[PDB]
Order: sequence, then C-alpha cells, then structure tokens
Amino acid sequence: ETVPVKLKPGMDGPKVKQWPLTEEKIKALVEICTEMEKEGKISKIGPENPYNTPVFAIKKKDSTKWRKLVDFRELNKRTQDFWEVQLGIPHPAGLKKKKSVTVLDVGDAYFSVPLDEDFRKYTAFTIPSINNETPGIRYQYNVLPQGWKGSPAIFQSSMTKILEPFRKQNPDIVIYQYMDDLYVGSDLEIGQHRTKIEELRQHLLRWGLTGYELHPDKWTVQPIVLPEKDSWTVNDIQKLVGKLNWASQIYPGIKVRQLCKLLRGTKALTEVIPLTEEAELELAENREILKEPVHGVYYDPSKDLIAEIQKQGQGQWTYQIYQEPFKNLKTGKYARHTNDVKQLTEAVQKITTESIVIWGKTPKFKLPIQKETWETWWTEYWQATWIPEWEFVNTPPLVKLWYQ
Amino acid sequence: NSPISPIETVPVKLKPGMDGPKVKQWPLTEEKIKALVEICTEMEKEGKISKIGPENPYNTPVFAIKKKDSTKWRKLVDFRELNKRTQDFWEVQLGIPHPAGLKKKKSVTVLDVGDAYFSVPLDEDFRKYTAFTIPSINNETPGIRYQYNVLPQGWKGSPAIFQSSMTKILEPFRKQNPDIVIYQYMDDLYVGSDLEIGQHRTKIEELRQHLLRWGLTTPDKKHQKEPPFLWMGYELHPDKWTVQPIVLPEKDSWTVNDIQKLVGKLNWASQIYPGIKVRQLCKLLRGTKALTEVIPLTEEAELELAENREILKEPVHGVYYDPSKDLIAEIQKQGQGQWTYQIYQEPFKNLKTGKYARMRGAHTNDVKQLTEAVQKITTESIVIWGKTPKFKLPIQKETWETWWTEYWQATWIPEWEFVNTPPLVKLWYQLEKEPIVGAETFYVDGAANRETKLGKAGYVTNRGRQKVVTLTDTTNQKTELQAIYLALQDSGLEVNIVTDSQYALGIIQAQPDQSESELVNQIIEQLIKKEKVYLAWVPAHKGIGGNEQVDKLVSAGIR
Ligand SMILES: N#Cc1cc(Cl)cc(Oc2cc(Cl)cc(OCC(=O)Nc3ccc(S(N)(=O)=O)cc3Cl)c2)c1
Repeated sequence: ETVPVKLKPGMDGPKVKQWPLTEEKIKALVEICTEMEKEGKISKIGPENPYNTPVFAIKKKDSTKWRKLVDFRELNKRTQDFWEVQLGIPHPAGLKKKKSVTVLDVGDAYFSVPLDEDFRKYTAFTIPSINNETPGIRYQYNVLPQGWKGSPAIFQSSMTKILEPFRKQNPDIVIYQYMDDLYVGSDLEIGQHRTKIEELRQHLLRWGLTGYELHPDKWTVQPIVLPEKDSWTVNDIQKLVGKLNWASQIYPGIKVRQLCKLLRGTKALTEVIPLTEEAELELAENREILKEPVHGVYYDPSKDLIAEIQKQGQGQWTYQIYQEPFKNLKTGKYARHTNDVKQLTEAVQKITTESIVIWGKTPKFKLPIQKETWETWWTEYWQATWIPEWEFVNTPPLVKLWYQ
Repeated sequence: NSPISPIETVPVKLKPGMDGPKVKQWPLTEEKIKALVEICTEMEKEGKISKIGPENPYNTPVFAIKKKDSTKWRKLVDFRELNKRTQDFWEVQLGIPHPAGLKKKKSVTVLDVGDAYFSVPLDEDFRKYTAFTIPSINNETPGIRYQYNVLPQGWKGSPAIFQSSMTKILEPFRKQNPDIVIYQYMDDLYVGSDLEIGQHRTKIEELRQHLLRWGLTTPDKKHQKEPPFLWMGYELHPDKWTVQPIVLPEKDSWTVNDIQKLVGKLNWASQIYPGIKVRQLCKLLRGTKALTEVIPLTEEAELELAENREILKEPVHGVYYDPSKDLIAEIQKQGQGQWTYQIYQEPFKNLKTGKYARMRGAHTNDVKQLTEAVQKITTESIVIWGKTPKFKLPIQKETWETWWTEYWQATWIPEWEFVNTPPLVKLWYQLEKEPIVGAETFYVDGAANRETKLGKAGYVTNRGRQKVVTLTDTTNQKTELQAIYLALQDSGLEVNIVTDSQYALGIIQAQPDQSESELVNQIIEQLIKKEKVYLAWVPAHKGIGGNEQVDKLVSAGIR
C-alpha cells in the first residue's frame, strides 16, 4: 500500500529548467536510466506531463561509476508540509556531542517502496541531448526517489525496524536519518567505533541497503583574532578599532574609546605610537570576550539558516552560519591540483554536513562567485547526495579582513 | 487523403477547476457558410472531423477568410478559449540545432512530413471539447456541428503530442540503426550517414517505409530537396555552412526601425563573420523617438557601419563538426568592452564565431570581462558540442595568476594558453599592501543634505593642508568619491588615503578600469598616473585623528 502524498495547497508541481550536460554525463545517465527502467524504478512519460526537475551526473569520494543526482530543491519546497510537519523526523540533540560520527549512504533503500501513483507525475525529469538533436528522454519515478525529502519521511517506520535490534544493543549510540544518509555517533574508541559501524552494515545488508568519519566534539571556535605586537602603528590601530568596531554589534561589551583616543589630530599612518596602559585593558578585555560563545543567540527551528563564506586566499575560506544577521550560530575556516571552484565546493559540503549534525537542516549559502561559473562547474566536484540552496553575492571588502 | 496514424493516443486533460469552451458562434455570410461547408465535408470524408448532435454542449468560433491572390478559402478556428482551458504540456523543445554542432556526414537528406498534425489522432475523450459549429443563414436552422479526431492547428497541445508521437515511432528504427542520425525539428527529420549514395538512398527508403506503416507520408526522391538547404536563416551546403544573404540598406535617413533591423542583421551575421561590431549603432537607440523617426548617424556610428561593410564584402562560410578532435576558442579584445571570438578545430578553419559586450555591472576591468566571455563561451560549447573548448587568451599566465589569487570572488577558467595578440589584457594599477613611508596622508570625506541635494567634498592632510569643495546636485555616494578624486588631484606621485566610505573602497579595491560614471573614470586616470597609492578605511563618527576633522569640515552647512 502507498502512503498518499499531498502538495502544499493551491501551489503545484516543479517546473524547473534542465541544465545543459556534457556528452559523457548524458551517456552515463542514459545507461543508468535504461537500467532502472528495466527494473521498473522509473518509466518513460508523455507530453501530458508538464513537470520537470533537473538531473546531473556526479562521482562521489573514490569511484569511477557515475552516480545520478536529481535536484529536488523545488519539489522539496513544494512538499515542505508533508515531509516536515506531518512525517517529520526528529533531530537528536545528542548527535553533536559524540566523539565520532559516521555517515552511511542508505539511499538504495528507497527503491523497495512504491510511490503513490498520483504523485509520480511530480517527479518528472529529462536527459537532454546535444545540439538539440532529439527531444530529451523524459521519465518519472515509480518508487521513492533519492534526494526527495518525502522519501525518508515515509520510509521512516521501516527504518525504525531495521535498527531496532541494533539500537536495543547499543543504547548509547545515536542514529539519525537525514535525506539519503544515516548519521551514527558513538563515544567509543576509534577501533570499536569502526567495528560497530561494520556491524551496523550487516543489519542494513540483510534488508538490501549497502565510510565517512566526523569528529563533532573536536569542532571548536573561530575567534575573531586580533594581533599581538611590539610597535603599533597609526594604521594598525585604525585597523584595530575597525575590526573591533565591527565585532561590537554581535559581541556584547566590546569597547574602543581608550584605543580610539590613541589617535588624535591628523597624523601619518606610519607614525609609530606608544600604547598607554589603559588601552591594553581593552585589548585584553576584548581578547577574552572575543574567544567565547556569543550569548543571546539560540537556534530558532521555525527560521531558515544562512551561511556566508569568504575567500581568504592561499587556499583558505572563512564562514559564519546565523539566522539573524550578525547573530552567529557558528563560525569556522576551511583550508586545502585545487582551484577556487573545487575549493568552494568542498567547503559548501563540509559546512552543510556540520550544519546537518548540529541542527538537522541545511543552510542557504551566500556564494562569493558568479552564477554562471558556479552553475557550469559545481558538479565536477560535488559528491554529496543532497543539494543545499544558494544565491550569489559580492563579498564586502571588510567582512573579509574582520574574519581573517 | 492523408492517413491517420495507428499509434496510441495521448490522454489529454483540462485544467483543474475548468470545463471546456462554450463560446457563441458569430453569424457568418452566405459565401462563408458555403466555403466552410465544402471544407468541412472534405475533411470529414478523410477522417479528420466528425458529425455530432447539439447534445454536446461545447463550442469554439469558426471563421473563413479567402486569400491575398488565389481563390481558395481557408477555415479558421479561434482556439483561444480551449487553449486557456487545456492542461499545460511539456516544453516541446528547449533550443534549436546550431549548424556548427552538425556532425559532418557523408550523405544527408531532408524529410518533411506532409500534413503533420492531421496525420495524428487525438485522445477520444478530448475530441468533445473541440466542438465547432458552421452556422446557418441568419438564425433559423441549428448549425452543422463537428469535433476533431486528429490534432487541430492552433490548439495548444498539438506541437507537443506530434513530437511525442514521432519520438515513439522513431524509437525502434533507431534501435536497429544506431549509426544513423536523425534530427527531429518540428515536422522535419534530417537524416545523415557515412555511407555511399547506394545504401544511403536505401536506408532512407527503409525509413520512409517505416514511417508510412505508421501513417506518416514524406516526399520520395525527386520531391526531397537538394542542398543548399536554406534553413532557419542559414545556408547548408555539403561541406560548409553560412547565414543567408545579408544585405545592408543604403539610405539618406535612418529610422529607428531602420537601425533596429540593421543591428538584428549584423548580430545575425556575427555568428560566422568575425570582427562585426554593433556598439556605435546600439548607442543611437538609447532614449529613441518614433519607430518611423529619422536618427542622424553619429561619426563613430558611420565608422562602425563602414567597417562592417568591408567584412561583408566577399562571403565567409564555416565548417562542420568532427567529434574526434578538440575545440579551440580564441578571444580578442576589440575595444570598448567589445570582445570577439572564433571556434575552430583545425587552425583558422572556423566552426563559428561571435562577439561579447554585455557590461556586467557598473564598474569593471578587462580581466573580469575576459573571464565573463570565457564563461559565456564555455556554456555555448556545452549546448552545441557537449564539451568545453581549449582556450587561447590574450592574457599572460602571470597577470591572470596575480588577479585570481588576490581577488575576493572565486574564479576559474578551463584549460588555457597565452597567445600574443594585442591589445593584451592587463591591469593598469595596483594599490599598496602597506602605507607609504614619507608620503602625505590625506583624510577624505564627503557629505550631502537629503533635501537640498547639496554637498561638500574635501580633505585635511597630515602636513596641514586642507580643502572643501561644494557640489550642487549630489548624494552621499557622489560626494565621497569626489573627495577621493580631490585628494588624488593635489597629491602628487605617492599618497596614502583614508576614507570612511566602504562604497568607494569597494569600487577602487576591484581595480576598475572602466565605468559608467565620469567621476569613477576621472579617479581611474589619477590612479594610473600615480606611482604608489595606498588606500584605507576607518569607521565614521568615532572621533579618529584626521577623520573627525574632515567630517566637521564637510559637515558645516550640510549637517
Ligand atoms: N538543424 C538542422 C538541419 C537542418 C536541415 Cl534543413 C538539414 C540538416 O541536415 C543535416 C544533418 C546532418 Cl546529420 C548534418 C548536416 O550538415 C553537415 C553535413 O555533413 N552536411 C551534409 C553532408 C552531405 C550532404 S549531400 N552530399 O548529401 O548533399 C549535405 C549536407 Cl548538408 C546537415 C540539419
């Protein structure tokens, strides 16, 4: 029997354009799809289905088989009510406290279960052709698709059974399902951990479904770092109150007057100045306030999460996740044949998966890059099975240094 | 007449919430009613339409117009209402083939399908909504009443369902001929293979046959067209291609209409003729009076059109595509944010060409544009060939490396090589990383009043110098830039500058070399002239050394 699915009212199905794909990715998808057609997973469809959802080919960390990856960003928004406030999957707060988290692809699970016939149409997708030789090859799903948030929503109750024996036997283990993946965290020694996971893949294995190691407790701050130095220059002070100036607004108590008074009248930037004792009382005060969590800022579950990212050059990238601008939930850096787009890709994935472990939802990314470039290039490096939402921005001049 | 394919049918539907059309038939003249009656009885004889009683409640207007010249009448059906009630269909095609993406084939033949829509059936429970009525003389007699069985012209689903139906039919013939290319465009098929006339003409026959088993008729040899196929604006010879004759009007006085047409034509000429330029011409269009209004040619515009004329003397053609070789794309800076490109496979034998202009933003420099163009071309290559080209660009690997590295925005170009084809792409000034010992620090500020729209711009330096200019229709933004300009005019070869405007900081920090703003351009010449310039930012309204001082200076009277 099929759990019938409803669209969020008045609004209706996704009609997203399909991106041009290169010949190799097209072939790989033709292959993949011919095969899942033979297995009854998808079916050719007719003109009379006006829906569409983009499709791409990716790789995934070590592998030489292409994977199919369908972008259901649209669809997921149009079904937010079904998968989120109707079949919601509760995020366990404990997950972030474990010493190790392993991520397992559980996506092959969904192909067991058939999809409510009156919903299949919303899953339409198209394999394009080159130079428009031929019409795309259109298809839709007969089963729960990878990448649609409804799939684990529905599959939830079978997943509970698969794991019941294993949960019973390791009650200090946290397993959380987000989209196509399982998150498993334990406080065990690294050997016993890799062992428990080995053991958990047999339970999975007995039911069809057939890796990735995170360390969340060892995720620590990115403190807005001010310099330590002998011989402070006019400029350095300017920079200093600059950075400091902006640290207040989010950091409660940051003060500058002492520091500020240092520079008075109209003097050369290179002029060296002596740092009066009262000034150092701020540096210090500031320094300590500056290493700590914010105070005032709490995850509100009803609000969207934002992430902004800045290029710091020589292969490093800073970022901040927040809900109200400035009210920082988390800040971080990411560091690295590796170009900008490749790097920006790695970071987006890494922030997204942290964000998944911590809040059980993914951020909308502000991306310091031209749409078109990003859109043409992102899949060469993408490996995740989900896709976060993103927009394109023009990193402010100063935001860069202040998080430097 | 025109067989109606055995194939299965496409279950059409109407929009949720909506029933079929019920629109009143306007009273027609006798000749019109007659003509319609001849037409409708003929179509009915051929299976195209069918009689129904007045029990069916739906109706769609019919008309009949005669003809400019000949004496045959046409039936017209106003499908506006049914169209607005029919479900949406899938976007038929998304992109048309480009000649330069056409694989070079030994032989190709064109097969247009005769009476396309009429050769394919219509979902049975949908015929009913296609009801129309030939009326009688005046009112009296109930009209004659019909409904479609095939795909009606002018109905929303016809292009889609036809295309779908032709896909289904082609499938199995593709299967047992994987090495034969069949382009589907609308109601044409274009077929090419790498075989000697012999088994070509045969294979095509075998196709024609396969189609007919399926109710679709196509011309025989003798009726199929001969190359050069004039298709979709293009000319398609067996070993090259080109755009059809472009001929540029010689007139005393150009109307806006005359210029729009020209730009269209030159634009269309650009995909194979290199060097084509269009900016002097487009500028004329900005602001424009009537369509029938004469715009005098600018001197710079006369200069553009003339250069274009010399390109178009003597035709240029382009070649076809060989998938076993790479694509090379070469780009050249033509000038005023104008860029020109060529794709080829074998050196100087071009597949196509183009230009790029599109001002991305308000201020930019050549490295940014150069890379915008690479983006644009990369994308165009995926669409056409299914792969990106190897680039050859008039920018040194070092210029490029400096810029990508030090710039805040993420950047990437595919595979590229330098090529020494002036003008070379270069950055025209760098700012310092550190303040210039023994150079004068100017502190700059600007302020404007939100009502009067008046403003003051000035500076005070660390050598006692000072200045304040007044400005009459400004904004804060303009005053802040003005301030920085001032500071550059009176500053001599090495200045340190400090501002509280993130705005100007941003602009200048991106090494603009062109701008929409005269002021930003003035700033650019200064900066280029300078030897060392360092620029720095402080927050405002936190009494800071020089800043507190200019702030009050430029405030006086403004705020
Ligand atoms: N879109 C489109 C479109 C539109 C129309 Cl009207 C026709 C069309 O046919 C094609 C199809 C293909 Cl697979 C390649 C191609 O051009 C390159 C080529 O090799 N041509 C070519 C080769 C031999 C001859 S002969 N000796 O048979 O006359 C004629 C020609 Cl054109 C042209 C494509």
